[PDB]
Amino acid sequence: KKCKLCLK
Amino acid sequence: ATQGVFTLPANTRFGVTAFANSSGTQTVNVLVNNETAATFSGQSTNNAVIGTQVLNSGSSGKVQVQVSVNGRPSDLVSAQVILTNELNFALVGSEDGTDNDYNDAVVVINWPLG
Amino acid sequence: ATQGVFTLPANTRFGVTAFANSSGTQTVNVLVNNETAATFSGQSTNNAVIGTQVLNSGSSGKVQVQVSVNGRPSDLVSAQVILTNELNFALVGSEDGTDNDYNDAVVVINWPLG
Amino acid sequence: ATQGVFTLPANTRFGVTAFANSSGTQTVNVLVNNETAATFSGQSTNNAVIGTQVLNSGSSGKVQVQVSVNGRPSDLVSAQVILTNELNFALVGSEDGTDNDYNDAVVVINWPLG
Amino acid sequence: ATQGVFTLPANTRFGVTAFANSSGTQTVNVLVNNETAATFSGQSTNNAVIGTQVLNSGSSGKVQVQVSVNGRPSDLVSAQVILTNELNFALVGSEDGTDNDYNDAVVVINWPLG
Ligand SMILES: *C(=O)C[C@@H]1O[C@@H](C)[C@@H](O)[C@@H](O)[C@@H]1O
Ligand SMILES: [Ca+2]
Ligand SMILES: [Ca+2]
Ligand SMILES: [Ca+2]
Ligand SMILES: [Ca+2]
Ligand SMILES: [Ca+2]
Ligand SMILES: [Ca+2]
Ligand SMILES: [Ca+2]
Ligand SMILES: [Ca+2]
Repeated sequence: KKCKLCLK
Repeated sequence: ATQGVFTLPANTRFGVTAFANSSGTQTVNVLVNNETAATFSGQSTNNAVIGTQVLNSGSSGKVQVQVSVNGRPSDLVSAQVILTNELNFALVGSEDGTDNDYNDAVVVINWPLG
Repeated sequence: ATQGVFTLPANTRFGVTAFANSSGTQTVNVLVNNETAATFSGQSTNNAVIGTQVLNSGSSGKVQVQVSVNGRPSDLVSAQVILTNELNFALVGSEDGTDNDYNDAVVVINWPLG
Repeated sequence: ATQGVFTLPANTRFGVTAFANSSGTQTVNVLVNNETAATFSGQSTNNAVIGTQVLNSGSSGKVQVQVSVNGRPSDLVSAQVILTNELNFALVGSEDGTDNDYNDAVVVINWPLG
Repeated sequence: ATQGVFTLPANTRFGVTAFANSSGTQTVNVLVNNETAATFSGQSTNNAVIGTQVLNSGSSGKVQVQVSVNGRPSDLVSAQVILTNELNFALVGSEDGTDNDYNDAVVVINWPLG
């Protein structure tokens, strides 16, 4: 989600 | 030898783009300054772009790529190529199985941008 | 020397992907056996993927990348690099102006796929 | 209601062009007579033309546009417009997220050609 | 009636793309705030992209398309269509002769971008 650091 | 680690010029924007060629879902982690900066994930057997991102190389310039499938890290091959002393490519291939085509996740880092 | 022309193994699928880093609109043409097989157009100064596609090298295996801005051919730089004797990259850089950064249109061809 | 499905005159050449306006990589598939006839892909937030192609509507004239982002289908809006009873546009917009701008992939079909 | 003139939201980025379907060389002028902001020229009988660009609607938002073929003004048809109250198309067709197909230069303006 953001932690992770999921990016497109 | 260590693979998937590149020293870029510090505080420089670069692009990172990952393609998938495997029946297993690819997870690509891009680290800058030894910290996760971007994470891609997707599945394709047709070279689909599972992620593309512009990042900053930070104060150290150290960029590292990791690839894993279902928690299992893939074996990496990598190299850097520079054209006309200006255009830089940092190339990564990865292998998650036994056929050794090393295209299961392909990661291209390019700089400078703009 | 001639730039942007690559001999691939015949009848092989390959990916081709174009990035844009210029204020001018980039037009990227991928020819297979001297016939246009893919066209990407777009303007970006942030490494946008103005196109990615999977093509077949055909019976000739001849692949050519052309880049033009406002109808004027850009100057090209290119090379091929092979990792662990299996993973192939064909790389193309292009310059549309006077800064000589050669990232105005960046094309990456990779094979094998699947 | 169904969106992205258009009945063209049979056996007529038509153009199809895809634009991208999203951080996610767009995948546009064009089906003629329920068979995949073209596939465009790219990532841009600046309206890059990730694909353009001339297709034939075939004996059925049925053309369908599909858009997906890393495997997830986008929600589609569509309509057809005819100017001076001769010039046809088949328009498609798509949303891949939550902001509802419906420009993430924009597909324009136009006919007749030549 | 006046054709090819559209009032966009002020200070809004929009894409403009032109296709050609005529043996005559098409000249497309895109005016913003009554000043020429882009000019495309090219010749195709196969719907080829002769130009694409991102522009800003400016303080007035007034965008005008003009098409000429070797000094001869083309007659224009145009309309604007809004899908799901968000996605905008400004469509222009042009006729340079007598066959009344109005595809000789096709211009598609779309917004918003990003
Ligand atoms: C993901 O970030 C959502 C996405 O990308 C934004 C840049 C904007 O284009 C938005 O519309 C798109 O859905
Ligand atoms: Ca493998
Ligand atoms: Ca593989
Ligand atoms: Ca340059
Ligand atoms: Ca540049
Ligand atoms: Ca959106
Ligand atoms: Ca968008
Ligand atoms: Ca005509
Ligand atoms: Ca015509």
